[PDB]
Amino acid sequence: MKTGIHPEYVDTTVQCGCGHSFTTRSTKQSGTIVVEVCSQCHPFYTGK
Amino acid sequence: SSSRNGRDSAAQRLGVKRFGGQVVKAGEILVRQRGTHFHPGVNVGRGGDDTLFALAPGAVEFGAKRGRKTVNIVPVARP
Amino acid sequence: TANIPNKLTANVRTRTGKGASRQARRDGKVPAVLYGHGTDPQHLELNARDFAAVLRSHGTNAILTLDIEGTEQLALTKALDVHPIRRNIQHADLLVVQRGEKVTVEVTVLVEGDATPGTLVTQDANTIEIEAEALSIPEQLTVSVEGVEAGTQITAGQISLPEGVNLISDPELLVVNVVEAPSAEALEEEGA
Amino acid sequence: MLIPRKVKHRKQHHPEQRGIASGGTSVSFGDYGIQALEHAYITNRQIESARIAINRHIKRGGKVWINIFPDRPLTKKPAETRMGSGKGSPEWWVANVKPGRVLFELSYPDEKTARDALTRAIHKLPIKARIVTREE
Amino acid sequence: AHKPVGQNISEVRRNARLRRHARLRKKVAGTAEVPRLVVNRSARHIHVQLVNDLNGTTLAAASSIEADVRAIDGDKKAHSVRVGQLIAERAKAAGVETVVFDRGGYTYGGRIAALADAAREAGLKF
RNA sequence: AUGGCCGAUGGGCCCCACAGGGUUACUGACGUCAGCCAAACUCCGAAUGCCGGUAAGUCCAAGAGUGCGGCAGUGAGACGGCG
RNA sequence: GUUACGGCGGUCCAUAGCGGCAGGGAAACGCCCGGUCCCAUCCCGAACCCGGAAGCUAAGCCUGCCAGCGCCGAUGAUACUACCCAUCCGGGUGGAAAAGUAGGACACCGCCGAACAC
Repeated sequence: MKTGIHPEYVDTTVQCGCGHSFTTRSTKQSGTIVVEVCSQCHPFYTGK
Repeated sequence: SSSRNGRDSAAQRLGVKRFGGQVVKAGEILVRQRGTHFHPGVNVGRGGDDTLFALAPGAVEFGAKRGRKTVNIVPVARP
Repeated sequence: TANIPNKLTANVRTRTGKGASRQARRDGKVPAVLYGHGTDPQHLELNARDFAAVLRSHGTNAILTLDIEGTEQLALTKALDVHPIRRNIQHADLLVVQRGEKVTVEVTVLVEGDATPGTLVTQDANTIEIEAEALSIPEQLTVSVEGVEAGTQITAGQISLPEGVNLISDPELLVVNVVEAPSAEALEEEGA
Repeated sequence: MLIPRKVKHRKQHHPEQRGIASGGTSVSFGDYGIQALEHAYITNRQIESARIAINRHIKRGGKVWINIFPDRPLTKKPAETRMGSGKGSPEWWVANVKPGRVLFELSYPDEKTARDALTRAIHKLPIKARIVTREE
Repeated sequence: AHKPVGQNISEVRRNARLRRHARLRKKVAGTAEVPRLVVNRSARHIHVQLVNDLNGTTLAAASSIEADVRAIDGDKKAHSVRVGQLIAERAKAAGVETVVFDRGGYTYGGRIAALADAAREAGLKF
């Protein structure tokens, strides 16, 4: 893992409009990312 | 009506100068070649133009290794 | 198809070489060699006239019973050497075979019948491969083409073979091809 | 008139005429064939004149195979020229033929017409030839 | 019925080591007075030999297999150092003081690195 | 580079759209069966020739080889046999 | 000294290769777990490096059997050829191919080291 050549990897959590929460890492500097539609929210994943 | 050909270079006198079974001093040129048709073996060194020569006195002996022609020198025995 | 071995008298060769073999031919004898599963090369000279007679009647794949200095050995004609111009027999290779042995050899193919009027019959392959017992070898095979029409391919597998005979060559070989007869318009086109 | 579409070298040494043919000494496609007996360069036109001769006699039925292809060029210097000043331009295409070589092969229902037709083709070739059939 | 499709990593690594050990072997050779020191490395041990390529015979050998090296409380590098001393003493008992190092196609560093200098300090002039 | 087998590909045609489908004395690559050719092709590959070692032979001589020196002539060749 | 075991090497380097079938994990050879340390990615602990032994013979590796694709390949004959004989054809003495056939072949040998016997 090269020292400085890489974008800083931020530990973050996913919060969705259905109340579902996910824990991961990402590039988002805020450290917390929101979303309007998720896999649970998305009708296609639910067969709708 | 004329010919556009007719140009040629000198003949370079390549070949195997020292043949198998001959006694050679140090540094004598064994083969004069262009590519590595013959490859160096034991106590045979490669020149700049792939000319082969001898680093140690002895008797020439051609041999093969890994499907490659090689030239070697056997250390003839002192009387 | 069980055939009777043909009897020939053969004598060994005192000197071998292009000097001796040429002289032997000049005497009416054809030099030959005999090797087989017994692993024993023997140099023999057969009489040319009788050898020719055996081959003319019994085909090129003839089963022989040689008499080598009083000893009877069963042999098969493996191959021949025919001079391109003189059409002699310069040399013959003989293979020893025991009765009941499977041998792989090549036999000829003949096309017998009467094709439809608007049909040209072409034989692509002269000989096909066959595995059979040494004495059960067929002298030649037959293919019948009567009333066959249009472009019909008679492949090797379609040939009917005697019992105990196997088709070593793959069936995909196209032994006989039947096509529409060329017209004078077609003849005067190809080759230009 | 058969000529190669392209050839790597256009000016070549004359093909040598020693020996007898080693390959292609036996009829393979047809039932009859013409076998050479002397060395000669069978040129491009002689093949055409002979092949036409076969077709005229057998008329409609049958097929003709030409095992000889004239891909070896031959050159001639321009007329009325002294010697020297390079090699002449290629003129005619020949195919080197040795004794034992089988040139043409003809397939036809009846034998008598087929042998006559091949005989006319022989008279258009410089070599002494003979007609040979397929069997032994 | 399982039919593996691709190269397995173990054989890719094994072949690559052999390929890059030959190109090392172009210049490195051993002799009765300057034997080649061949190194073989595995995930659990390490091995060394003194090879005389004139006739292809081995003069001395050492490895992490011997329980003496196994009983070393240290690390893999500590086992390697113990091996480096062992081959050296066996070398002097055989009458050799100068060798050449065939690193064996492994990158010179870490366990091999500890192996070479441990023998170097013990008296093996190379 | 000859003749077959299979058939992309394209020409062409039925549906007709120029999209999607099959059709043909056609174009017939790729692959494959059979038969071939090459001074500037070689998976192969002689005989002679050449380099060297050794044992002999001729050895009151081939009037031999090698080195140095004095003195030259020659440097317009022809035909025959082989490549 | 023995083994279906590890290495390092050889042979005018495939008769040793390719593929199919069955089989082995004691020490080893391995895959495998992890990225604190030496070290690394033209990005990636994939590779290289290093720390280990939870799991596995499914692979590598090894053993046995297949002439299936490749490889080697005779004797004889022929092509060619040095010399000689011969008025244009040809022949003798010596040398002797390529291709094909019979067949061979699923490698052989050397030095250390292992588990075990002694």
